Amino acid sequence: CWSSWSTCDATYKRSRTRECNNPAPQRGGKRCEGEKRQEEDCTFSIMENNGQPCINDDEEMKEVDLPEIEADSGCPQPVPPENGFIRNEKQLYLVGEDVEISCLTGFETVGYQYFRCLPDGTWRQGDVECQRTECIKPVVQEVLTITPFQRLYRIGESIELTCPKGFVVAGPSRYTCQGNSWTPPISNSLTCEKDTLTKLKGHCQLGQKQSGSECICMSPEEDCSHHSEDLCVFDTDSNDYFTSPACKFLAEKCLNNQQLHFLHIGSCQDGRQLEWGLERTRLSSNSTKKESCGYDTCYDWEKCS
Amino acid sequence: GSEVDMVEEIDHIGIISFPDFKIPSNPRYGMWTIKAKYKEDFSTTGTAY
Amino acid sequence: ESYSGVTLDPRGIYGTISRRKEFPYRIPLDLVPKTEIKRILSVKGLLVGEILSAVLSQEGINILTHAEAELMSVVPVFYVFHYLETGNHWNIFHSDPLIEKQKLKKKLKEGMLSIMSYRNADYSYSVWKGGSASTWLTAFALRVLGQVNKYVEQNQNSICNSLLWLVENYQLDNGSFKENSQLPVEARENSLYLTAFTVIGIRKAFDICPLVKIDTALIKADNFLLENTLPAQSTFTLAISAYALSLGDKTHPQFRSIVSALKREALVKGNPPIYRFWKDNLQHGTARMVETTAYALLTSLNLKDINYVNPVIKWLSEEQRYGGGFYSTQDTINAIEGLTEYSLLVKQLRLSMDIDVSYKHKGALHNYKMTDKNFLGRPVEVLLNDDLIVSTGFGSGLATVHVTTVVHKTSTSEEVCSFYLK
Ligand SMILES: *[C@@H]1O[C@H](CO)[C@@H](O)[C@H](O)[C@H]1NC(C)=O
Ligand SMILES: *[C@@H]1O[C@H](CO)[C@@H](O)[C@H](O)[C@@H]1O
Repeated sequence: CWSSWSTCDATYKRSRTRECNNPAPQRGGKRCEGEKRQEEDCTFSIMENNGQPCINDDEEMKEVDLPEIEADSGCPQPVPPENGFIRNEKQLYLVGEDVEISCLTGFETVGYQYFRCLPDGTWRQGDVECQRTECIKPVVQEVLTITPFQRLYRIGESIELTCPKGFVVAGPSRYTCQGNSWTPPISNSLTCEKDTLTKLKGHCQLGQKQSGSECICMSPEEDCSHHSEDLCVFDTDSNDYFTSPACKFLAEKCLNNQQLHFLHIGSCQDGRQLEWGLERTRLSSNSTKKESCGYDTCYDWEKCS
Repeated sequence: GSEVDMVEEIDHIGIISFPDFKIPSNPRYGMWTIKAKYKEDFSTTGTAY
Repeated sequence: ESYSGVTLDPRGIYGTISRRKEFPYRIPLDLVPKTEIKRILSVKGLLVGEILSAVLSQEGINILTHAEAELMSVVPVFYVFHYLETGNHWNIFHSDPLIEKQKLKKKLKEGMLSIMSYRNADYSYSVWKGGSASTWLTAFALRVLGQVNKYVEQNQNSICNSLLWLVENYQLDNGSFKENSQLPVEARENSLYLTAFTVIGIRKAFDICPLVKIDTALIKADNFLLENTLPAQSTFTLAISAYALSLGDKTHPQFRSIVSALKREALVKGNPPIYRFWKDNLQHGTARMVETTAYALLTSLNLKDINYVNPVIKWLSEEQRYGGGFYSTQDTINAIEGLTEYSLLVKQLRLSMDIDVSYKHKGALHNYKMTDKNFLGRPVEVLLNDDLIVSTGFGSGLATVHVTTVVHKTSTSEEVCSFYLK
């Protein structure tokens, strides 16, 4: 048979245990085929529906319809002012009915704010606008750590954004919102790029990373098109005064030319005063090595310190 | 199509007299409407213009 | 020029409470010699659509007093106890109202003692013996505790430290939440649930224990739901995230875009709709759609909209819903809360407002007494020139006062018109 039916409990799916007891022993050989316990879901109702209930099967989207009957003479849902936000949203409004409009976060409704449905299908559209009381925090990126940090900012308040512990936002650092609401780009965002002052993993920037072994170098000109501040260097038997963007400085110094090395410094626009310091760069391996201070020009070009 | 004022009155006679209605300081020109209901419990309606 | 009007909110249903409004008296420079300025005032509004259904009374006889299910046992009690106070009816039973109410409080006293057993020395909450830590239970428990504060009491210093453990540890830098206790795209959806579930619980307890660090956490918490819910993932995911944001600022621009995206995924029956429901699966005890509707219901109830809510209540009152629900009570409690919040909203607007319109520096012009019988007001002339101030008492309801100023203006004001004519 079946037995053990129980009221709803701890978990609880009603146990309903089943015993093989009908036979009884036996030559053995044996048992019976089936599951011992189901263990089906328990139901509960609050309920008071009256009930009955009576239901039928039908579904809509937004069904096309259209629901609109213009023989009933009523207005469609109106379009709110700039920054929208109409309360009590309906599909069809009655004639003579007026619906209040409010502003999204954050503004303030200025003037007479209401829309009354005319006998004809149009709206009265009384004079109203939205003035900005407060400007809100931009979407930005998880990199910041932006100050001051609030939910919303009043007109006259400026916000400062910096990217720690390394890199930089490169600008704009600070902006104020008069609505307005500054000019932050949300398309290109910010995405702080590692600073030149950062010593840690600075040679892996040109690496790429994730391949192969992994980060080493990038070439020939693929690191260019960037801002690349100018620096004045001299090497490779040509030995002119030159000048060069920082893009090609870390390019010329790499697996390619580092066997013949390269040199050095900057940041001179080439130049007046710093020129004689390169004069004066003619002592390198002469007559043995370079021991002065940073006369070795570090190895990987550092700050240095 | 906007409602203006409502008034409820007891009927002793069968001829229900209502207090005189009035046109607002800044009237809205056009054809007005007067609707009547029995309140409780009937749905009987009437319309005047 | 109508130029002004205000909706008076006695209970502060929509945002802040609105009672007194001053209508300034101003003189334009385009005014005709002599003449005067005339102003007219009127009041209207409210008229709740339907009373609809109710709930219980078999539930009190069914489940009230009727291993690890002790949690599930005492949890709905708190949600049930809230409805009884909101519906304000203990009168159904033969016993005296005080005998029943005082008998119910003892069940809640044991409920707080039963939930105390699940609290680790870490101040967090764990399901079994405190072997593992879960953010879910720590969150879910905070909802129940936030309900007690409105009724009996709870110690701040003991409760406040429970919220810190989430910010100090379990709150990601991205704003998302995760738990310790245990198709690449599936990871995003699971994070939104854990995020939204915690937002609810925290928002509930945030009012009882205001904290700057917690308030900072909510800014990052809600903001995560705003930006990451942009694409459509799952209705149930969209529902809970919409309700979590409905507990916060409802006027947010991104929030309206979420609500709008939720209303499009809503399904209806009838033209006009008799019932409005939400189904999670696209092109699909087995009914999981009760949760997504309950969250969507509570979302609209927090938006204080009767018209949209009414079809949903009709669906939760009587349906193929059975049920037919689990954990439980994770599914049921949100339905009890929805019916609790609904009975409140209907009660929220009675149009019992008493409006008194008077001059600022002068005597009372007129006073409107609003009721169910009279939802309207007669236009009253404002002649004497002074600042006009309309105010209300306590009352119950929502009403909109409109005041128009008719002023004859020349036309000798061509300075404005920019045309010299002969
Ligand atoms: C430095 O020293 C050697 C010493 O004989 C000299 O031949 C050489 O030209 C010098 N090196 C350079 C790089 O000028
Ligand atoms: C066990 O199952 C049979 C059919 O599965 C019924 O005869 C019986 O009453 C019990 O439920």
